[PDB]
Amino acid sequence: STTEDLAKTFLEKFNYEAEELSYQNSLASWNYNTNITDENIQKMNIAGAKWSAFYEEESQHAKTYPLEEIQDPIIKRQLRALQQSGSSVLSADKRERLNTILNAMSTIYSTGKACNPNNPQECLLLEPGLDDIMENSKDYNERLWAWEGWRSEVGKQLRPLYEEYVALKNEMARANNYEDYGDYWRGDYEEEWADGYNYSRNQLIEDVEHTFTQIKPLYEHLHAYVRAKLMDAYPSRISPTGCLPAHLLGDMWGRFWTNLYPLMVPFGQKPNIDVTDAMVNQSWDARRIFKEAEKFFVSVGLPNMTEGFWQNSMLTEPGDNRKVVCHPTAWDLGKHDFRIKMCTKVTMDDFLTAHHEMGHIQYDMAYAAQPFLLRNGANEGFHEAVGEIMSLSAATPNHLKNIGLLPPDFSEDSETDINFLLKQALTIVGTLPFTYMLEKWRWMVFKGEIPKEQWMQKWWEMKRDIVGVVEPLPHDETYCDPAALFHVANDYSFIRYYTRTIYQFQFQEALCQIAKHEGPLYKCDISNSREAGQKLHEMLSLGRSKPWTFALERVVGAKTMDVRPLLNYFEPLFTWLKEQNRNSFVGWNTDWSPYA
Amino acid sequence: SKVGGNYNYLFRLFRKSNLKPFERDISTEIYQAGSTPCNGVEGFNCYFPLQSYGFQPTNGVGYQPYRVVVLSFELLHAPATVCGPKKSTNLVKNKCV
Repeated sequence: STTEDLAKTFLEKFNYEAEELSYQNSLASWNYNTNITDENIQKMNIAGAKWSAFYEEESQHAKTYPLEEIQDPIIKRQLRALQQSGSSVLSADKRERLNTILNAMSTIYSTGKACNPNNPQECLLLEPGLDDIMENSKDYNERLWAWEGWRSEVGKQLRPLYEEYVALKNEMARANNYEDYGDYWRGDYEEEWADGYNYSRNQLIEDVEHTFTQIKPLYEHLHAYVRAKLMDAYPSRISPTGCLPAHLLGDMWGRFWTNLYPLMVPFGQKPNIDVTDAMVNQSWDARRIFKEAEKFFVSVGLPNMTEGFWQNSMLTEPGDNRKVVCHPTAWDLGKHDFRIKMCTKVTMDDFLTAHHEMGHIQYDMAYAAQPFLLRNGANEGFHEAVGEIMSLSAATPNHLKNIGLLPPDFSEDSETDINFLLKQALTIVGTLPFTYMLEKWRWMVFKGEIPKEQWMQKWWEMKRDIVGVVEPLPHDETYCDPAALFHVANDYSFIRYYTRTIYQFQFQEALCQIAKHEGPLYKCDISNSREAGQKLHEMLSLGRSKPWTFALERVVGAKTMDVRPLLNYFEPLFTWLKEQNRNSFVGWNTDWSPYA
Repeated sequence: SKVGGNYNYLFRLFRKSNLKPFERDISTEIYQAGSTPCNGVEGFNCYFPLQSYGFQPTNGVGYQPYRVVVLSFELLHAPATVCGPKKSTNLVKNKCV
């Protein structure tokens, strides 16, 4: 007897019992971060430990289940994700050493504090103070002490720890039949078994360079933009021929950048859009804005939401003895039981986030009709893009006025667009250098062309050509300023922001043109598109069965992401990148050093 | 559905083959799945189908119960006391009726 029936009944049985477990697990995460009680913590320690038991067992059991005698191809990806040989091929000694290393760093990470110079009593948990001073003001030595210390305590204690972790990860996923730990990470984007649209583990090396060298003429001048957008800052401590110090990252790896811009500003007299006094005068509430969003989505044809959604969803801050943090998120409990959480307070960003979660309600009701082990979108790239399409369209004055924040007597101008583009210029343009740095450094080391001891040094000719940061205190293996942040303190990768950036304008243009709209891709809105609404709702019904080119050719007709929109959709920005720099130095030389 | 966990009631999900119209199936036996024999126990390519509700008040609309009653009026030949209620009226005398 063939094993196709065996494995499909096996995956269905996993669906049943592991869906009991994962249903109570989604409800348990929900409870855990809404109730903090010791028995519930003991449930997290013990009952939550029952979660990890069964998946490994059938991961080992389905490992014995074979791949040869299967028609109905579906099971092939199932076992590759349910045999999950991966790390289990190697020795429990290796995996146990790395895991107990992770437990050690987790404990010491949970226990961490660093604080003020000369006054170790008004101490500073990295939450409320001098770090916020670094961003709201321009306090140089302040961000020094913060970031120096927040590695000097954490990073030094785990430097041999983290280094052994990384090198032995290299060893394991060299032995993984993959190339290294990061190709083990790379195992996400592989697709095959449909003719013509294969993706390999070596072709992706070159093409993204080409799209990045389709970034590079923009990028090297985008490079020449932040380089130039930092000119008016400091004449005496930064020579125009010099490398800029390390403590201008914005973060502990430069994850956000908008710091020196409002000092560099050419035109900053006009205040931003602030309507908080009007909210105080009128006193709207999230309940009113909730049906506001509901009827806006009705204007594009979207229905209401059921009872079990919100009879557990608490929409207000609890306070009292029930301590709950105010980070809003979108949740799902499964089996026709879906639930959401937010904190309520009058804010335009809170309204936009509520729209984010309702657009997500429809947009991930998209894949609620698939079998349990496959409930996703065509690939994982459309996700962070189709998530924020409508919210970013609402960032334009049109929908923000349709929600009634502004009076009708306001006339339309193109100066609004020019300074909105300018504002995005001094706000958002910071992350892509580091993003693609980690992406391309990842692909080379994952194939093996950049070492670990000269990580900083090779990342200096680079970064003097990426975003301009270099140590004034050079780092050897003792001193310490990468790991002051939790994200890359836990070793992830950086392709998703590139995917979002180039994909979102492609979706807007394709929706515009199937809806028969024309214009620039900053002005390419998807509102009032019912005839493409059953397309936009079909843009959200794909599955995970086909290679990405089939899904593209169906939803939009263009099989690939387009970077001619990168070189000619920036044609105005790439020029405003030049126009703002037409009377400024295009370049800022890179040879002087602070410590000589 | 009861609150404290409805592990009393049970579900059934599997059988071997197709079935004729109009019969009751109460099969709870081990299913032989692969080439290896089962001998009536879970093991090498073997499976026991039965599971319980375990209902908490949280389960969703599709998995919330919908009592379906199939009123199967099977038509055969009887006087069939059960046909339907009959009404009546009041009578008037000494008139052409």
